[PDB]
Amino acid sequence: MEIRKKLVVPSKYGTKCPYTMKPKYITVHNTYNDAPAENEVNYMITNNNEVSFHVAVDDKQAIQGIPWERNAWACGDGNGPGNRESISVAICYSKSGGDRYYKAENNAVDVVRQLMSMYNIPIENVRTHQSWSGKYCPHRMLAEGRWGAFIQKVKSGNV
Amino acid sequence: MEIRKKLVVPSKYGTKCPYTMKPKYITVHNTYNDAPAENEVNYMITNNNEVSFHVAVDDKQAIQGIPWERNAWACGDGNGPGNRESISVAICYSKSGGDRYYKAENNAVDVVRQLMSMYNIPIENVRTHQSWSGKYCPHRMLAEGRWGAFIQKVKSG
Amino acid sequence: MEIRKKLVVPSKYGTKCPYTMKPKYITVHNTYNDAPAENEVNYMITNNNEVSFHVAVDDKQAIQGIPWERNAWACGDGNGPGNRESISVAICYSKSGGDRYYKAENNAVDVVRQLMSMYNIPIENVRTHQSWSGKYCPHRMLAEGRWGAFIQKVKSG
Ligand SMILES: [Zn+2]
Ligand SMILES: [Zn+2]
Ligand SMILES: [Zn+2]
Repeated sequence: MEIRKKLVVPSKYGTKCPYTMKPKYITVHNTYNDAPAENEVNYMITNNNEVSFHVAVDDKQAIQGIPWERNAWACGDGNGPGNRESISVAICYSKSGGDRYYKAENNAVDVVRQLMSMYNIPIENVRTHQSWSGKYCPHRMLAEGRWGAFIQKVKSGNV
Repeated sequence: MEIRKKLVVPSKYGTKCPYTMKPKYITVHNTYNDAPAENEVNYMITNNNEVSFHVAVDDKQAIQGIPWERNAWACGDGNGPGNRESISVAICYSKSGGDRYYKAENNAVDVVRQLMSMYNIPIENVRTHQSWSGKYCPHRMLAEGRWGAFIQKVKSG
Repeated sequence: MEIRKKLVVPSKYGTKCPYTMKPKYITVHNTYNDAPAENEVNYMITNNNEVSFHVAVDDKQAIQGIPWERNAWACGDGNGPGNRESISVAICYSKSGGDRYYKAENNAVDVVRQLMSMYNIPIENVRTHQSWSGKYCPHRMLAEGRWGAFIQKVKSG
């Protein structure tokens, strides 16, 4: 699917994405919220907190807020490989789940595949936020045990 | 056992428990300190740190510092299910362990069971702090491998 | 091998080692850099950052910057057992890796064993940074699953 652009202004780089990056991993997240990707992104590029992610994906679209080759602060691991080498994808509507979320998860499969192809990132380098810092994210994918299936679709699904 | 109330004042909600909450999980901690519940709570409800927990439990009593239906900042998972959907129970005297701590842990079984019954929280929703953010808490229960037995006690009594 | 004592001046202890410590655990890290043990330590002692580790090791030498019997902030567990009860050992060249790092790791096994027999720290008390805070460290070791073999080398020699 087409990944919509809505990057943060270069003037906030020092706050949202100060460092350049050579993508080597893709980190999947759940927002633990029920807001659309546009809202999630818009908020992330407007507030002045050192919190960010590359792309938000909901049941309808994918919107990019941080240049792919600049780091984001979403893996909570300081300057570890999480925040300094991975591209973060945030799946919307996970708080309450429902068709909206499962639809957004399917779109996220698309996004991860494009990113893997785009930066030549292998399937084994597709990770959960939890693998980097220990935080329970993506909470819904973890609690429902959907990670394994998500991975196989990205890996060999014809979607 | 009775859970005494020594709640934070309303004016400090924005810092200690800014959000209403619908209990879905119970998170167990170890304070890594050798102070009684009254001290742990008195300190937590008075200082101005955005750090808090619902109830402290020692070898003698159980004291609640935050309303059960308001979040607490004890899971370090920011705005995740840990800090927004679980009630935090802290077991005292874990720092040195001993009888005082074991008695406190057993009392915690009862407190946890009371919370489960009160908000119909299944046994599978009784979690450790570590499961939410990775911190080594409850340190003593994890170190001495007492979590399994804990769950069983809570399951029966 | 021999560990130098490029220890930070006692005047900076208040930030690198402001707490007396009784060594009970050993935490192994991965610098996530391509700099030698000399520069790592020499750096960690210059800046007045609230970050520090006890000893760094590379394919060449092993250097100590923080007194063994004093705490060091490197496990990111606030004031928990990780930071207040363990000796942090940082292995260099984890970023790029290669012969340097691998040789640096074999050396680290020597440093660990020395610390153990010196402070009677049992093999089960040799942990990763990850076990304390959930952080992915030592990254390369974990990525390559070299930990299980590491603990075995510490046992033997
Ligand atoms: Zn996340
Ligand atoms: Zn805890
Ligand atoms: Zn580390």
